[PDB]
Amino acid sequence: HFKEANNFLWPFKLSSPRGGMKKKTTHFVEGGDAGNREDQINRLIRRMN
Amino acid sequence: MKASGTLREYKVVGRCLPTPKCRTPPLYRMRIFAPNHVVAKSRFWYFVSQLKKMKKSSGEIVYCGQVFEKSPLRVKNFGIWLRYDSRSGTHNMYREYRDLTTAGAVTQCYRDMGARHRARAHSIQIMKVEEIAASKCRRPAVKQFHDSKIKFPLPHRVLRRQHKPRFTTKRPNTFF
Amino acid sequence: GVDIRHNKDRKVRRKEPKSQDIYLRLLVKLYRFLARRTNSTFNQVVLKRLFMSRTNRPPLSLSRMIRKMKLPGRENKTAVVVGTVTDDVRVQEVPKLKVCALRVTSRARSRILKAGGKILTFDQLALDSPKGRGTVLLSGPRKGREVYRHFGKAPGTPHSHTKPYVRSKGRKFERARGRRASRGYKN
Amino acid sequence: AKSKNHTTHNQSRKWHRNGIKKPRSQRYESLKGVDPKFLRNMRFAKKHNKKGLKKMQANNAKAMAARAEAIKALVVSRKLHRLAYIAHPKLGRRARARIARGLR
Amino acid sequence: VSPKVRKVLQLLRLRQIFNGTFVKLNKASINMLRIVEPYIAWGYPNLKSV
Amino acid sequence: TNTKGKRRGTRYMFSRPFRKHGVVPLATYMRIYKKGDIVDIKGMGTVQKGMPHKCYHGKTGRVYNVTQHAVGIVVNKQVKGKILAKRINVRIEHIKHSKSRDSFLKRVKENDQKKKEAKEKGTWVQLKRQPAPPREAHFVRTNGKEPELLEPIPYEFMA
RNA sequence: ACAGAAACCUCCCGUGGAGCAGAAGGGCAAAAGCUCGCUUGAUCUUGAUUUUCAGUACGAAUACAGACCGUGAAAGCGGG
RNA sequence: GCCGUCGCUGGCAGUCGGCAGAGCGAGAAAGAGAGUGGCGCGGACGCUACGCCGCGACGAGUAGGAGGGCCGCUGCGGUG
RNA sequence: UGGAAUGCGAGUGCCUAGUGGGCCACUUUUGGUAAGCAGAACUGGCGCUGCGGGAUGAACCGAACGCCGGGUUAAGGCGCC
RNA sequence: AGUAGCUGGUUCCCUCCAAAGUUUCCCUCAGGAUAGCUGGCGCUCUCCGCAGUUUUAUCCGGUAAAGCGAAUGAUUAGAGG
RNA sequence: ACGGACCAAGGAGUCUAACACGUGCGCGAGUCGGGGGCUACGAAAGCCGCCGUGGCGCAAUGAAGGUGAAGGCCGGCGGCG
RNA sequence: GUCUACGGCCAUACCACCCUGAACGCGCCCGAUCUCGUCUGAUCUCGGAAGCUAAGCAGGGUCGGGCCUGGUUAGUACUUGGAUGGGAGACCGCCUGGGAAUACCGGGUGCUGUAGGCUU
Ligand SMILES: [Mg+2]
Ligand SMILES: [Mg+2]
Ligand SMILES: [Mg+2]
Ligand SMILES: [Mg+2]
Ligand SMILES: [Mg+2]
Ligand SMILES: [Mg+2]
Ligand SMILES: [Mg+2]
Ligand SMILES: [Mg+2]
Ligand SMILES: [Mg+2]
Ligand SMILES: [Mg+2]
Ligand SMILES: [Mg+2]
Ligand SMILES: [Mg+2]
Ligand SMILES: [Mg+2]
Ligand SMILES: [Mg+2]
Ligand SMILES: [Mg+2]
Ligand SMILES: [Mg+2]
Ligand SMILES: [Mg+2]
Ligand SMILES: [Mg+2]
Ligand SMILES: [Mg+2]
Ligand SMILES: [Mg+2]
Ligand SMILES: [Mg+2]
Ligand SMILES: [Mg+2]
Ligand SMILES: [Mg+2]
Ligand SMILES: [Mg+2]
Ligand SMILES: [Mg+2]
Ligand SMILES: [Mg+2]
Ligand SMILES: [Mg+2]
Ligand SMILES: [Mg+2]
Ligand SMILES: [Mg+2]
Ligand SMILES: [Mg+2]
Repeated sequence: HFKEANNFLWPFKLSSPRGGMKKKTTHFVEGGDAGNREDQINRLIRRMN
Repeated sequence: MKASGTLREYKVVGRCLPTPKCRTPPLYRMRIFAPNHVVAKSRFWYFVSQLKKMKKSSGEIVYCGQVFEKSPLRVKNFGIWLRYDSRSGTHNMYREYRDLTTAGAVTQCYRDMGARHRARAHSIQIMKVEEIAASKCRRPAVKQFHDSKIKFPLPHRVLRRQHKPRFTTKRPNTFF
Repeated sequence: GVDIRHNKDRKVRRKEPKSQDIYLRLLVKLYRFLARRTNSTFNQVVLKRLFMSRTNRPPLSLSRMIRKMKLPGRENKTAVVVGTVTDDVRVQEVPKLKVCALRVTSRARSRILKAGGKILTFDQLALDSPKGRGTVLLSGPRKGREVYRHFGKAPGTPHSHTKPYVRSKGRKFERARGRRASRGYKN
Repeated sequence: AKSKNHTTHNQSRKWHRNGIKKPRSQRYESLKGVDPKFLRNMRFAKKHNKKGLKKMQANNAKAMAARAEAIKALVVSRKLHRLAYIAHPKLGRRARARIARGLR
Repeated sequence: VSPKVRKVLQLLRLRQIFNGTFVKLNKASINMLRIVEPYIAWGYPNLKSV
Repeated sequence: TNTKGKRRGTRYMFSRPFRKHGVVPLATYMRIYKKGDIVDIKGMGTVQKGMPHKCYHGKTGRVYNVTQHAVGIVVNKQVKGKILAKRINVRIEHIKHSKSRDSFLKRVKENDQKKKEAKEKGTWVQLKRQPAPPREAHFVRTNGKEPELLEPIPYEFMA
């Protein structure tokens, strides 16, 4: 029941990234912010949540 | 790519996907220099895709680990085989550096192609790094340090922290 | 900012009747109470129908109430209407009926009472069966109004049996070009 | 006095402001268009479907009486499994009473 | 925002900047996180992050 | 401004493939269509009678009528704001039995089956299609030879 | 043989490189071309449908249905 | 934090008082039901129900539309 | 076992104003030597729209607006203004 | 108080929704009618359906590329008969 | 680009007929006296039904002459077969 | 094994040349009174059965042409989306995904349905 548990959660509203984005307009592999940062999502979560 | 911070020296292996035809394909090790493993796997796929008929989807990364230095307390002489593009054409190079780490010398090579040739971090393609014996080096900027009794003074010691005494009585001294 | 669209944010249902009469605004008070304080979805339908305009709650005929209360099973039930119960002069026999409507015309009170049926009101019904057990909700034909014959596909269009707006109907009032296969065409 | 000649610029957005909706898929679609001779014989089939009624019950009630001799012939851990049973408002009423009595 | 990226950022319920949601991965999901790639920064959450 | 010709812009759409000209095969005419068949349109240019208009070539629809040499089908047409249900009398040579519904049918019968069974053994089988899930964990045996080492090649101005 | 670059006869090769009234495109080989035989489906009459489209007309067109017909041993094909 | 709009087609006639017994926020469809046998005389507010109360989400705007004005002007029937 | 995933209450009916001069941008694109030129396609904008940046600015980058306090950012920046 | 498809004006607040310069026809091109987009009033149900989305099957297409020792058309050079 | 020195007062979607939809009200297969008549405000209000003539609604369709809105089972008789 | 009639997909079946075909058939062949048709019994139609696999036809062959299917070409060309990337531009690199076509080099060279024969 993942569909139902994840849909019971109102989508989280997070603050701005404390410290600040690297570059919003370019992929994470381009030294930016967008895209998939597999392991490193938690470093962003701690400074955003 | 973007040569952020100091580059790490990563050892990535990876293989194509298992199929009915090739029940097990050969593994393929590469030697990537990148800020972090997320960029190292992406340059592993850039290269493997430029060499083998193999894509990120059609394959998989078997291991992506950082390889440390075997003697980070010995000054070494690294020689690198570049491959980059200018506004008009693309050229191979060979540059030498004195450093303690291989990833250190590669960071210094990215900052050096950036300084001298204005080559952004994505045009460059390191193809071979090798620790060279001091008697095989070629660049005179690196051979000049191969002296046992080296000796030189720091002749013009420009005053830093110009603003802590910002308003002072005495004038600064540069001889030391 | 959020990227939602407020095109349909305002639901247009009737929160209350538009009339200002006080024998309806008291029924709507009693049934708004029953509607919220009971778990019977009957009162909620009666309340939602007491709001509706005079064109959305149409009249019932005595004959249509006959044939809708003669259906097997629904004997000894009270036929609830929210509009009015008009007469139907083209029916000769009338049974006994328990009825509850807002109005009953002075020639349908006669027939129903001479038959021997009861004519309740909505307050009498609310006292007889609060949750509305033993009832039969009805409503007259809504597309009966002559208005609904001009609606649909516009006339002069392949297979659009829609009535046009004409001053008078006759030989020489919209019968010439878009109707004759001879003169021009027809749809 | 030359004016712009033709465009479709805003059109693909006006189309979607009220959505692009597939038509109303109803069961029992109309029979207009079907060939005459066939749709003429289907009407003769319906017009006479009643002609075999008193014979149709003789079989529906037959296989419905036979429905009698048809059917009447065949006729994660022990801990969190016991706690999820004591904590049942109905099923655990007596395992709960057995505990309430436990402290006397 | 493009219309194809605005329909997917609203089936991911991300109707607002810095909104976040959880997403289970498969082919049909990764192929949407590829469509909306320039608008999101997604990854694999730790247990402490959840 | 273009012309409104019935066949403007069909030089390639209605042409026959390479080395597939000439007489049309007869399996085209000896296969059957019954009201409800999901049929896809592909205008063949050899036979000219009953050719579907170019705006339907490549669409799919369902049959609702059948005459001697032709059926009538109901294809959806996107018209400038909306999707009408249009009824066209396409001749038989401009039709194929679309094998799209087919796989759904061969999955329906496979479900009705696997539900008939697994009902006496009390077990529970999976009847839904699940998306290709993330691949599970495995060991990659490097039996003997270590991974070959790759490296970029120098540049060669082979122009 | 006269006969020539080119008349007419004959064998061979010939996927269409010809022809199908016209512009181009598509299609066409025991044919849709060429030559004969018989003919007038280029007739009468309902609605449906497609094309342009507003999804209105006209024009044109596709599927039938009812008659009467032509052709052919027939299956069929034909209401330009 | 405050204002407003929208939604919950939300809640409140239960102010049921010495003719009394003060409840319906709690994870689990349904009765704090009936009968049948083994001293001190006391208890805030509310409810113009077109009223009052509680919850969330939302808040740009020309042309245009709609609503609400215990906004304003002059006279008329009532009423202060 | 309501037969892929994710999301979201939908369906329908009347009456209807304004509009029917548009312009700009990435990419594709026709005429032209080209044009702040003429002409199309897709999406996003300006028009109807403030705000931070680009000294300045219809259209570029960020980001869309009830009135306020604290905190953090985007795009841009950090000798002095 | 002649007509004007033409010019200029068109009077109080707040709240809510919010465009178009596009289609077809017109002695139409400074204007209309029409479809679109908009608002208003609702109603029928909910308390299965739908989607500017992907997945999996399944058709469709003649652009980018490529080709001329493959048809059409263009076209350089030798060599062997 | 045009109007605007200043201030006061005046100043622009009105009324009638027709139509359509929505809405409130009375009666409801009926409905309505609007014309006529009878009995200070009052030129109002009330009343008439043998004043409902007539309008609209209750029947459509055809150019018209005209026609004008479920049936089924059962026996008994004649006819075909 | 294989052939005849009618076929299905219509070159893996087509084209050129060569070799072998037992038996039944399939054919060539012999005639023109009758059916029918021509300049012509060549074709067509008709009545036959002395002759023969010569040919059609079948099978096989060819460092065969073609066709079919693979590899290389090539993660190349091209390409969806992205950047306050580079360049004066022309264009180019990179991230995220998809991804071709020659030349060149390999393999294959008809499967099959119903009915009826031969191989007793
Ligand atoms: Mg800080
Ligand atoms: Mg951008
Ligand atoms: Mg907001
Ligand atoms: Mg708005
Ligand atoms: Mg215009
Ligand atoms: Mg022939
Ligand atoms: Mg016929
Ligand atoms: Mg607003
Ligand atoms: Mg104008
Ligand atoms: Mg322009
Ligand atoms: Mg201009
Ligand atoms: Mg304007
Ligand atoms: Mg706007
Ligand atoms: Mg803006
Ligand atoms: Mg500037
Ligand atoms: Mg602030
Ligand atoms: Mg500054
Ligand atoms: Mg005037
Ligand atoms: Mg609205
Ligand atoms: Mg004008
Ligand atoms: Mg003007
Ligand atoms: Mg083309
Ligand atoms: Mg090209
Ligand atoms: Mg002027
Ligand atoms: Mg002036
Ligand atoms: Mg004034
Ligand atoms: Mg009315
Ligand atoms: Mg032998
Ligand atoms: Mg002979
Ligand atoms: Mg031979």
